[PDB]
Amino acid sequence: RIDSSLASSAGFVVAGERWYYTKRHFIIPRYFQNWRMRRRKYVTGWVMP
Amino acid sequence: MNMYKWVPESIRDSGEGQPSYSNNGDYAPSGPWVAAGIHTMPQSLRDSM
Amino acid sequence: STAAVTGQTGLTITYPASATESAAIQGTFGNSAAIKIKNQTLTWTRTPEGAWSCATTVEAKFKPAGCAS
Amino acid sequence: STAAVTGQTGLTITYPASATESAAIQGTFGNSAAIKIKNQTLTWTRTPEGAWSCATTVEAKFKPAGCAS
Amino acid sequence: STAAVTGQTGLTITYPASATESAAIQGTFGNSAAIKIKNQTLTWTRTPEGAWSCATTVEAKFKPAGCAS
Amino acid sequence: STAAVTGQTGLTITYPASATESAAIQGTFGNSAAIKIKNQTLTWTRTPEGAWSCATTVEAKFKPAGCAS
Amino acid sequence: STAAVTGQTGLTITYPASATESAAIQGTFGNSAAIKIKNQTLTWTRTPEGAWSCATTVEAKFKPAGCAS
Amino acid sequence: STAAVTGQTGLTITYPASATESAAIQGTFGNSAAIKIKNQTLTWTRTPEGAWSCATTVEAKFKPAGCAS
Amino acid sequence: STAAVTGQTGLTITYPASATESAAIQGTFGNSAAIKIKNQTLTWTRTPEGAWSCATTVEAKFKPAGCAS
Amino acid sequence: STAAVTGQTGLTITYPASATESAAIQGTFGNSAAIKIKNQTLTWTRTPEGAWSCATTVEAKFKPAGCAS
Amino acid sequence: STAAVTGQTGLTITYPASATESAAIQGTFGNSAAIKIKNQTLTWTRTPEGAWSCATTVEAKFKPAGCAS
Amino acid sequence: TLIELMIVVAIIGILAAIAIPQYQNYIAKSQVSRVMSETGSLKTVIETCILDGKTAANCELGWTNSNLLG
Amino acid sequence: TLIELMIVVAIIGILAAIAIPQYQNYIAKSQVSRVMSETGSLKTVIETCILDGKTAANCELGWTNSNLLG
Amino acid sequence: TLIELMIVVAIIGILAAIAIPQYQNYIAKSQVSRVMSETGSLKTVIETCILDGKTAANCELGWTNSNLLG
Repeated sequence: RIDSSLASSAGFVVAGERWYYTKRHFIIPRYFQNWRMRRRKYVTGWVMP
Repeated sequence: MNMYKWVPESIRDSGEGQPSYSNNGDYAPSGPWVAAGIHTMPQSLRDSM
Repeated sequence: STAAVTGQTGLTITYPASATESAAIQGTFGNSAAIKIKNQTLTWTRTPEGAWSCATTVEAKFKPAGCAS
Repeated sequence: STAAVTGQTGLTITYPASATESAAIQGTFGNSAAIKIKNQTLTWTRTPEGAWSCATTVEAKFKPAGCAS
Repeated sequence: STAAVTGQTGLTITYPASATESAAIQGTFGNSAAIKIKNQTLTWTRTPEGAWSCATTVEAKFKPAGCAS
Repeated sequence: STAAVTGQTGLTITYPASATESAAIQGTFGNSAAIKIKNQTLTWTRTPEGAWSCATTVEAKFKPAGCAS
Repeated sequence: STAAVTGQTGLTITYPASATESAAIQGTFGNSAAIKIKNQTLTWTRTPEGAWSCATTVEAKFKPAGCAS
Repeated sequence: STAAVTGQTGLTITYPASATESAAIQGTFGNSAAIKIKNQTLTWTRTPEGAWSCATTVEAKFKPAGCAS
Repeated sequence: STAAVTGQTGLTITYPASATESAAIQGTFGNSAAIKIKNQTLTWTRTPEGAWSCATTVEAKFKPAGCAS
Repeated sequence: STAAVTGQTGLTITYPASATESAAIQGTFGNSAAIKIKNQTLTWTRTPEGAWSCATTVEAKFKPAGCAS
Repeated sequence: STAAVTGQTGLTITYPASATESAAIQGTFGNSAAIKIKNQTLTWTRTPEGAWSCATTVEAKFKPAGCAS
Repeated sequence: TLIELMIVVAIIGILAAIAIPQYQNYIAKSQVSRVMSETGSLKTVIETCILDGKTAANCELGWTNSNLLG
Repeated sequence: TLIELMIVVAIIGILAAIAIPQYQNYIAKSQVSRVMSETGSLKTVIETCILDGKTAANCELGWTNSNLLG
Repeated sequence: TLIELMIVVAIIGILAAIAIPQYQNYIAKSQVSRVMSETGSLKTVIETCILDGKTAANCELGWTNSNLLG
């Protein structure tokens, strides 16, 4: 979950950490952890075309 | 070469988002807040981010 | 007293039907309650992820610290 | 009961009929299983060479280390 | 909510990545705390050998019997 | 009304902002008060420890038993 | 996997090349293993006469009766 | 002071002997109680299913909100 | 002690003397058991085929998940 | 303010040291007390059993119903 | 912490060095314990056959149902 | 004032009427749960004796008396 | 005193506000752990059946119905 | 009822101060035993290979990947 920032701040109204998607309610990307992500191991090798 | 790499397009809206309604009822960065359910945000903004 | 129908008309239980529903226990004041809160509601919402939290529609001053949203 | 048909509806056995066909034992959660993990399946698949492994579709935090994909 | 990052500001966790470093759960009072205890801290000390201990920076009187050292 | 702002100009309360200062409730006589005691004050101060005491600037004869300096 | 090379890097096989040297099956913990014994090894040594015995680098409290040498 | 007999005769304990009978804890006013309620009794009964309820013979205008029955 | 006779009066063992009769391990509550379930029974029955199952005479409220029969 | 050393001389604490001694909290009147009860004392004693009782040397007509002993 | 040498003075372990003598785990209250039970002891004894039982030296009202003997 | 003491008495009465959440169900399920483990703990003894062919008296039960008589 | 009774109200407010440790994650893990042991026990009979070459209908399964639907 | 809520807090404080057993040895001892079985199971393969005279490369190993890396 980790991160939710580096998103589209458009629409949100930034008040410090607060991003007011409404006049009354806000969000904090630091803890807006609705985002599950994924990472994988990768074995790689450089190639010459 | 083993290499941990993040996996894009495998992320999901897990629903952990907890938007907060500032009890001040305005864009004040301070003041008490009401951590609400993820239902209060437009899904379009969620998809954009 | 069962979850579907309880023994008190002021107590209602929201029983989830699948893995995506959010449980809620709602209690409407009355009888011996104050006149001001004769029809207010106190709800404990349970997110499907396993998070319990409280909410109520009554004044913020009258909310306790735990149910202070 | 048998590999072809079992006495339980939620238990299915994928019995191979050839030397190059794998074997799988899959069970689907239900009845007294958790509502959150309901209808999910955990399968123990067997390679034709005799290697046994476990796989499941339950959430990452609910997967035991012995069946982690 | 993971060990690396938590959903609350007041809680931080030192995850032991080796066999020679200790684990600790740090919870810092705040939000709705008592004014005297706006900034005190208590930790759950987990020794690498398997021992759990508790310590606090609060005054002596506020210390419960389980965290007197 | 509120600790920060009150509905009567004759009542003031000093609300602490940290743990190293004291609280106080102060009230000044007026209107229906006697002319001799028209402009002194009676204060209820709370120490950082949390101890409540009463003090007043009125003459010794007008002081109650519990507010004897 | 074979004796010369195995499919697990934590599993090591020391196959003798003559009739005078000894064989060894050495296995190194990790991944799902405990943090304290994350880098320890358990090895099975076989004397040229055909006798099997075990040794381990873990602490005494974790050594079983089999390898408590 | 046991359930069979109390320290004072003004408090009585009805201890159930089987699972199909209800218990009762009855207390009678007196001594330093009001003269007009010198012989009234306050009793607590427990249903066999495990429900506790209160009853008393005092007039309605003296009854608390919890024993208005 | 033995299957023929046990060391506790509330524990009884039904041993199968042949291949066409079932076995029963019946335990009767009491002593420190609750008064409501003082005289109920819980039993393990095993078919001659070797299949074990649970049965009890207690109410459905008190029945565990594995003995809902 | 501790049990061993009270803040004022008018209050004395009998802190038992073993399981056979009794705790007592004695408060001697004075200062702003009435001249007649200037040297009277009031004590709260606790038996090792865990029972609290009240005793006072003030006149019978000044004894409330709480400490009618 | 060994059976012969434990890490706490309030814990006593009797290790059977022969097949005919019993094992016992003795724990004496104190320090943070209640003053009434300041010097009492609670013991767990094991017969050489492998049967465990609990004995306690506190009063019967302090004895739970498990160590009521 | 008399009104301030009446608030205290009413709060005490309000507190004294807290609902009791039927604690019988919780312990009874747990008490059966402990007995549930005891009865199943002897299955291994019985299953081996039946398969080994021991008689009822020839089967040694490692049973310790339970305070719940189960 | 009113100050004493108000404090008791706050304590109940504080005490009842304890955080839930999300026991749903704890329970679900055990059920999965239980199931895989049951399905793990079916490996030996299937392995022995395959190594003998018997058909699926001929492979006798000593499976017992599980309350979690296996 | 100020004194009553103290017993509630005191019991919780006592219960929160329960001695947590050192469970680390249990898992580590059990984990090595799983390696004990896994490592010793290849002795038959190793012993058969040595007695037949095959080399390290000629010794077929029916090893399965272990989550503990042992």
